[PDB]
Amino acid sequence: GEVAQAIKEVAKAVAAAIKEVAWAIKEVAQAIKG
Amino acid sequence: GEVAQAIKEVAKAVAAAIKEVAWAIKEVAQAIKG
Amino acid sequence: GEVAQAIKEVAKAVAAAIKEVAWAIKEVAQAIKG
Amino acid sequence: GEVAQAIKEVAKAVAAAIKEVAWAIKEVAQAIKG
Amino acid sequence: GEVAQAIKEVAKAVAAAIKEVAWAIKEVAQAIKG
Amino acid sequence: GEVAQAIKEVAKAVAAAIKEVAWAIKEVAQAIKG
Amino acid sequence: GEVAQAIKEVAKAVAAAIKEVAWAIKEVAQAIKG
Ligand code: NA
Ligand code: NA
Repeated sequence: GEVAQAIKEVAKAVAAAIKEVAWAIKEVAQAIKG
Repeated sequence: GEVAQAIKEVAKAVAAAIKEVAWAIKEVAQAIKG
Repeated sequence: GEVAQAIKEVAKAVAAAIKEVAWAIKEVAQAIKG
Repeated sequence: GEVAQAIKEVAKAVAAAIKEVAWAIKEVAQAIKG
Repeated sequence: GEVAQAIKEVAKAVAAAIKEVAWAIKEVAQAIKG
Repeated sequence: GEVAQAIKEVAKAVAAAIKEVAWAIKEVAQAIKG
Repeated sequence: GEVAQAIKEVAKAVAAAIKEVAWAIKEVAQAIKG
């Protein structure tokens, strides 16, 4: 159904974007270590 | 449907904004490295 | 409809607030760089 | 309606909290500048 | 209604947790200043 | 009801995860202080 | 039901992603400490 599919898109898109934030923060850690 | 379309808008808008956060954090990493 | 409109308000308000976070992080990068 | 009002409360409360995060990050930038 | 009440709980719990993030970031600002 | 229960699970899981972020940021503050 | 299951997926995916952010921030704390 369209509502369920839209909610699954929230899960997918928002989780993926938040994982991009996590990766950027790992890049901060790497810069500090360097 | 309007509810499904609104939920898709949450996915799109919130994910895009979170990506902006990731990019800004990458700028912090670059600032430290430099 | 009121439910769809409320969900659109979540998209708008939450995305805008997250963009403010991104901008503040840009300010951190600028501070580090001098 | 109660569901629409509850969703509006999500928009208001979560956006306001995220703005507090943005402001705290601005304070970090000003600390670094000092 | 149970759905409206659950949505209100999202607003309450998620906003409160995000405020804790803001407070922690203020601690980082204070640590830098010290 | 299953929808209300699922929404309550969003409140619980997401708030708890955000609290982990707050703690991690307190650890950054401690690292800077030390 | 499909809507309830989709909402549970939001809880799971978004919480997991936010935990990844917490772990990345811990890496920053460790980098500062080192
Ligand atoms: Na980068
Ligand atoms: Na990650």
